[PDB]
Amino acid sequence: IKKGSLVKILRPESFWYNEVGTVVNVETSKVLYPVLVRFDKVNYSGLNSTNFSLDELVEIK
Amino acid sequence: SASYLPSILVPTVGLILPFASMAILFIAIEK
Amino acid sequence: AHTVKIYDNCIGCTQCVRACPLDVLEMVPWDGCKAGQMASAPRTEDCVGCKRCETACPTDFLSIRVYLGGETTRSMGLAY
Amino acid sequence: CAETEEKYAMTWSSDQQHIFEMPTGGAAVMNSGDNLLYLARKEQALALATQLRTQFKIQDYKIYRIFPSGEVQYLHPKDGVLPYQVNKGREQVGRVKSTIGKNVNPAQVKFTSKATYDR
Amino acid sequence: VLTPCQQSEAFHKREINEVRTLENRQANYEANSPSYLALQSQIDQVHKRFDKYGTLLCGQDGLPHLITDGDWRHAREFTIPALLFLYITGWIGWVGRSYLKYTKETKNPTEQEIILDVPMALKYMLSGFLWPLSAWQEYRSGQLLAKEDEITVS
Amino acid sequence: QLAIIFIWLSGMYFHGARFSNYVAWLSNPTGIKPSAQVVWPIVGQQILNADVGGGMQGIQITSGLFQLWRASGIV
Amino acid sequence: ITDNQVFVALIMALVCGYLAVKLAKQL
Amino acid sequence: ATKFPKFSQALASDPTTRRIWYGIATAHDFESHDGMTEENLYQKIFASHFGHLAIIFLWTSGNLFHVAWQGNFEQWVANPLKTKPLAHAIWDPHFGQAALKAFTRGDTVANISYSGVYHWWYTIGIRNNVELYTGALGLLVLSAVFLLAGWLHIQPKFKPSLSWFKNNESRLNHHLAGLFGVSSLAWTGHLVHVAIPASRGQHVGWDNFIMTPPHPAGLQPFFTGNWSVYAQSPDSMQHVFGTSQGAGTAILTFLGGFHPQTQSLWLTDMAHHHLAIAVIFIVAGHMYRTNFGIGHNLKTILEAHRPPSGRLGKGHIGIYQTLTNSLHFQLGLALASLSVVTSLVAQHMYAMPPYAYMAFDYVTQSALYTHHQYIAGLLIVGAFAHGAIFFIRDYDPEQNQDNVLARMLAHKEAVISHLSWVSLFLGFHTLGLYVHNDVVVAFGNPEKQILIEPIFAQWIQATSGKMLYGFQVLLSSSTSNASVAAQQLWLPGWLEAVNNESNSLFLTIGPGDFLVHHAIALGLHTTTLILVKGALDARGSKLMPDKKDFGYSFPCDGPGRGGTCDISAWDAFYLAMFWMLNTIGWVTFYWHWKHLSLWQGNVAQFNESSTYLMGWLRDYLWLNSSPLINGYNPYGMNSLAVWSWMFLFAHLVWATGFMFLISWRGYWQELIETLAWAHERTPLANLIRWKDKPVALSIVQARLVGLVHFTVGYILTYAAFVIASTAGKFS
Amino acid sequence: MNLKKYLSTAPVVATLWLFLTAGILIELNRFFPDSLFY
Ligand code: CLA
Ligand code: CLA
Ligand code: CLA
Ligand code: CLA
Ligand SMILES: CC1=C(/C=C/C(C)=C/C=C/C(C)=C/C=C/C=C(C)/C=C/C=C(C)/C=C/C2=C(C)CCCC2(C)C)C(C)(C)CCC1
Ligand SMILES: CC1=C(/C=C/C(C)=C/C=C/C(C)=C\C=C\C=C(C)\C=C\C=C(C)\C=C\C2=C(C)CCCC2(C)C)C(C)(C)CCC1
Ligand code: SF4
Ligand code: SF4
Ligand code: SF4
Repeated sequence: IKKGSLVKILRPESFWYNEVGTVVNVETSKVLYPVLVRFDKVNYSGLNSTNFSLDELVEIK
Repeated sequence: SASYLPSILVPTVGLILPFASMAILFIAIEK
Repeated sequence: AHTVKIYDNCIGCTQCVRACPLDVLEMVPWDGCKAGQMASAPRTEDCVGCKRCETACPTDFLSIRVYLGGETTRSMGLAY
Repeated sequence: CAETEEKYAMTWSSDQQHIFEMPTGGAAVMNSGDNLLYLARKEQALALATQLRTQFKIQDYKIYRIFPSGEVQYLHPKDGVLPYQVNKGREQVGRVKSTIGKNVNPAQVKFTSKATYDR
Repeated sequence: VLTPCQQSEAFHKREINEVRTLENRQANYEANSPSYLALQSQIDQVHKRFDKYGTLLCGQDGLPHLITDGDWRHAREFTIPALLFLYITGWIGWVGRSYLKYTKETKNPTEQEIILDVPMALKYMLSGFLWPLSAWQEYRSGQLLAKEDEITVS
Repeated sequence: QLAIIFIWLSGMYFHGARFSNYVAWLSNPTGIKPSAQVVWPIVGQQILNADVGGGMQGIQITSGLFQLWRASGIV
Repeated sequence: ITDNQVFVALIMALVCGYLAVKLAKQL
Repeated sequence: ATKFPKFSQALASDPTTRRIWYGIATAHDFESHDGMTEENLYQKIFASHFGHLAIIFLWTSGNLFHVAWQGNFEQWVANPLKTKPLAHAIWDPHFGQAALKAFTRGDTVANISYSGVYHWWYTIGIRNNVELYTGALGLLVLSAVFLLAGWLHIQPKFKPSLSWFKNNESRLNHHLAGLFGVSSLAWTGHLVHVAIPASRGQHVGWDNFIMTPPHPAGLQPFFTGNWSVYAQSPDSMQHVFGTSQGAGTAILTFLGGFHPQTQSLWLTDMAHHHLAIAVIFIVAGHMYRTNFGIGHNLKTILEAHRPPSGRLGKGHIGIYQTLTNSLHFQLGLALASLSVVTSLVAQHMYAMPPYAYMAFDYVTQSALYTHHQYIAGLLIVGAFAHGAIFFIRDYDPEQNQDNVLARMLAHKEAVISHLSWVSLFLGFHTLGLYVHNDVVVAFGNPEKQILIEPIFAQWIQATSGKMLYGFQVLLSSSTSNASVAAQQLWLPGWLEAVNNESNSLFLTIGPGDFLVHHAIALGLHTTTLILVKGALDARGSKLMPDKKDFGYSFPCDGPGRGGTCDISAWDAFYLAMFWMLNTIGWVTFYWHWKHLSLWQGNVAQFNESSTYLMGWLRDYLWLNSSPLINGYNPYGMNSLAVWSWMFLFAHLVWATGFMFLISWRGYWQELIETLAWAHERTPLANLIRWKDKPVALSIVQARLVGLVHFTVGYILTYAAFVIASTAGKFS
Repeated sequence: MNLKKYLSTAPVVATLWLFLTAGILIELNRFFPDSLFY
């Protein structure tokens, strides 16, 4: 929801499913996948920074 | 013991059956 | 023909079209992303299916998926 | 061959007699004014389009798809526009509502003539 | 049948065969040759080698078999190097786990596994000695395991 | 690369010097089998030291260095 | 051990061959 | 329908040569055709089952006919130790002159039937060629019956309804009762009426089998339950199999153990055996409901087994749905159960040799075991291959909502990690110990070996009476509970067979048993690491979760995301077929080198020279291929010249497999373009143009055809070496 | 200064360490050869 929040994912096809990651971008411009999140570890394409929607976006405290 | 029968059946199934069966299957590709 | 389907992860960064050596994929103005772009695959009759798009598809997991369908003359890519 | 297969005729124009490389192999003379090139398959032709375009300005180029009944087609360019550049004329086909995450299981497509992504 | 090894006859036949067969090479050299001295030390390394197998069980082959039941009459065969070995790779496993859960939180963890922090590496290299009651005290703390890590579809 | 080759050839001339039976081989070449490398005596592998004559054993050369040295005239 | 039973055998498997082509040209 | 794949229009439009190969390899893939729905599927596999059964009975009528007509069967009956069992005769026009002198056995030039068939037909009670002809006609008739049914149930109004196919409920009421229970009961009706009297000398052919009862008094004072009369007078000691000397007249005596003379099981034991198995299966046929309604609803049998412990998901609720609707689950259980049955068959054909004068010809016994082990491994790999086909093209995790199967796909990570652990452990602790023993033996010292006595197998042989170890437990101790408990019934006839070292039952055991049996468990756990891997990661992995969308044998995903060579669920097949041939490799090398030490006699030749690897490559491959590879010389040839040829032939199969396995397509796809350029451009051949366009083999086919040459080369090489090795050291 | 950082890399530490444990086994098998007990 907010920038910089540590966020676990709930979409089973991501490489980072059930792994927390830091929110880079939150866009408020009707984008279906507005929240650009990057990570510590890296998938097979060499690309940690991906993006997600709000339903697949669980913050922690 | 009809000993002459392999001298008939072993060629007519060993070679000429995979000639005409090549014809039947391979024309049967186009039928 | 190799059915190329382009899902809604397609943030329109055009490495698919610039990566495809067949112009089966173009870019379509689609007001659903930040860049306003989303690729399309109209001419999948020319689609080889070499999956050079899915190499250079920097989405989360593969907005553009190339399903290996039928094999015509052009989709087999034979020279003669 | 030209009696039964589609020959792809890349036509283009230039300014100087440079030297490019054929997809057949080996260098070609590169007529300066305007020149055609009959090719075999499309990846050769657009590989020549990348062969020229990543070197220098070669634009106003496109293959006429010679199919053996006689007529032509217009590949590459299609719309006076470069394909990764966005023109507001290309109507999108080949999309679904979401990611792979909502594709149906193939035990629901089983014994039916559908696809695992159609929804 | 597992005979006690010090009185198996074919075992002693292997003693005669390797001492005498190795002594066939000793019939080439003079009394002060360094080769000949090496075969003196080698014959020592055969008689000691066979007298130090006096409590094994060489069967019908004259070859010393083992036992892995933990009979406590044969614990020096297997279970004592079993406990010893599991201590050594519980050391190595605990050192590797402790070092990775160090460098998981550093500045550049990718650089930390190429270039080992020999400060913190040789910290943990030695510090993983009491790993049974360090893993048993981290396991009661809810820290040895993990939960809700990566998984595929289903 | 030439540094590794000179380390290698200096290795061959030193293994010919210290470890080999080359001076003994030069007496009767057709009887004494050529050997340089004298295996260290650990468990069992002292059996690799072949009694190749020359009053000293070790694993046998097949690289033919001694035939290059007799042609060279190394005495 | 005889010859006539061999003829009877290839008759019965010739008929069985007609059931093989008979089943074969329906599935 | 238009061209070739009269069944798939996705391949009839293909102009290449792929329409041929995929037209062949997807022919039996009935779940993926043009418009073949469920009723049109079961009504085709049900007919093709009949075509298959008629192929089986045509084949067994083939063996009956060649043994009936070209074999030496009754001359073999005269002297079953001396004369070799002849197979079908030869007609080569290629055997010039010197070959024919290396095959004449009488007037015939026939092959020597190394398939154990005369033994089984000799214990059945076939003592003539006439009964073989009447049996061969009796199976040509039966194959005509099965072809009649498969042709008959594809005739349209006799194509049965799918609700009949979904009477899953009652097939088990009829297979367990009729197919298994009655027929085995009927097989006692053979053994009581044929094998017992024609073993005890009485030629009970098809005449007097209703006028000569197998017991001299029978069935009018025998509904009264005086059943000890049928086990009254056994065949004790002084009998040769076939005559009437030294034999009693009891039918169902359970002595246990072997013959003294033929070293096979008693046919009284098999008559009583199939009779008891018959009664227990007929009892098991009364298990499920039907139109009557006295039995078990299967939904009430998988629904009820949800534990209140709660650990095992929401129980099996969902399993009965995914066996009716599925087929690859049902075929996976079928190949699993048949495969474990085959391995049980193999582990008992040598151990308890059933057939008289087997374990006397040492080649047929060496071929039956290896035969059923390679068929055993093939059918396990079929069970897991259709397991992965079940998890892709047949699995519904919404009818399997948090089911036992969905629980399996949940903890598949722990499953594959622990299979990989035990396979790694055994692979560093067989190969570690063989390279230890081989270095140490190599360094002039066989004594400094690690030999671990396999005490658990020695203790289990002590539980079955093998007194040669000194444990003195349940049956080895003659005073225990089980030792007294069957002291009259079957023990003293059986412990003689156990404590003997002639027979192949409960063998004497060195540490080669230890190191090899760990190598076998390495093979099982690697092969299930692969199969359970690409059966549980068959559906979706973290490399690509799209895998369920692509079907079973999709090729790859391209170079994207690092490279994706062999990600499919077909790879687990493709690799665990190598591990199948390897593992069954070590099983049959171990068995065959154990029995080339027993049959030669020098068991110490095994136990001293099998604990390390040059014991195998020296004492078994280098030495026992000597009468093989002398199959033909520049001095002449002998009868082994077939196998020594086949041997070499099979190497040429095997390494051609590597041409497809190692070197993949895009080499050849740009080499066929040179061949088609050269064919198009040349004169006198540009007239003869192809119709199907020449295209190199696709990379599922290519890995498959390289696998097929790997199997055919492997199995023909080892079938050459078993038979030429034992037939060279003997016969 | 940075030489020790080269001596802290993966293969150099792996050879200075596996050289050391290999030295433990080789020196512990000259001194105590043929150790099948314990
Ligand atoms: C950090 C050290 C470490 C630790 C604690 C473990 C622990 C484990 N591994 Mg392992 N592994 C490691 C390193 C480690 N691994 C490395 C470096 C590799 C690459 C070779 C592997 C490859 C590997 C495979 C392929 C498998 C395991 C498995 C397992 C589990 C079963 C135990 C086993 O058989 O080990 C396996 C041990 C080995 C394969 C060899 C030992 C690994 C190295 C050489 C020893 C550790 C030294 C390490 C480099 C020290 C670094 C720290 C130091 C510099 C300060 C266990 C949780 C298995 C599993 O999933 O079971 C549940 C399994 O199948 N591991
Ligand atoms: C009593 C009635 C009866 C009987 C005898 C059968 C018999 C058969 N049915 Mg069937 N069926 C029945 C009722 C019956 N059915 C009913 C009522 C239904 C409807 C609910 C069906 C529905 C049905 C379907 C849908 C299918 C069959 C099929 C089959 C065939 C199985 C394949 C086969 O031959 O395996 C033979 C197997 C054995 C003999 C035993 C194998 C395993 C044992 C344990 C090992 C062998 C024993 C021994 C150790 C080895 C001896 C070998 C020797 C060399 C020593 C078989 C002929 C299938 C088929 O192939 O179609 C024809 C098929 O698809 N049936
Ligand atoms: C009764 C048992 C049984 C049955 C009914 C099936 C049925 C099926 N299997 Mg199958 N399978 C089985 C056992 C069985 N399998 C076993 C035991 C294994 C392990 C070896 C497999 C491994 C297997 C794989 C890997 C695949 C199947 C597939 C299939 C499906 C399509 C098969 C097809 O179209 O082939 C068409 C027919 C052929 C290809 C002919 C077979 C020729 C083979 C390849 C080589 C034999 C050539 C021979 C050795 C050369 C002779 C020369 C001589 C010198 C030896 C079908 C439902 C496929 C599937 O469902 O995926 C979509 C698939 O990919 N099966
Ligand atoms: C000689 C042939 C060979 C060998 C040894 C192996 C060995 C192995 N395969 Mg395998 N495989 C082979 C051929 C072979 N394969 C072929 C032909 C195929 C078909 C392509 C496969 C397909 C296959 C699959 C599909 C799988 C395996 C797996 C495995 C591993 C099983 C677990 C185990 O036993 O670990 C014990 C480890 C060993 C036996 C390794 C050998 C020990 C080495 C030599 C010592 C370490 C190096 C040593 C110090 C030398 C240093 C070198 C020097 C330069 C410094 C094991 C490494 C599986 C796996 O990953 O399991 C976890 C797996 O899933 N294999
Ligand atoms: C993938 C898949 C699958 C698979 C397949 C298979 C292959 C399986 C496995 C399985 C198997 C392969 C089987 C096995 C089993 C096991 C067993 C069965 C064991 C046990 C044992 C026992 C039981 C024994 C014991 C004993 C004795 C020794 C004597 C006394 C008594 C008794 C009996 C107890 C399935 C279809 C399922 C599902 C789907 C998918
Ligand atoms: C006694 C004996 C024996 C054995 C057996 C047994 C005992 C078995 C079982 C088995 C078992 C009983 C197992 C268990 C397991 C389980 C689990 C559950 C595991 C765990 C693991 C873990 C937890 C790991 C971790 C770790 C650690 C701990 C340390 C560090 C490293 C690591 C991290 C890796 C024998 C016969 C040999 C011999 C005689 C005696
Ligand atoms: S999908 Fe990946 S590649 Fe295709 S446009 Fe969007 S970003 Fe560029
Ligand atoms: S499929 Fe092959 S060709 Fe068509 S776009 Fe994706 S990569 Fe380029
Ligand atoms: S090689 Fe061909 S098949 Fe194997 S991964 Fe690269 S692309 Fe996919």
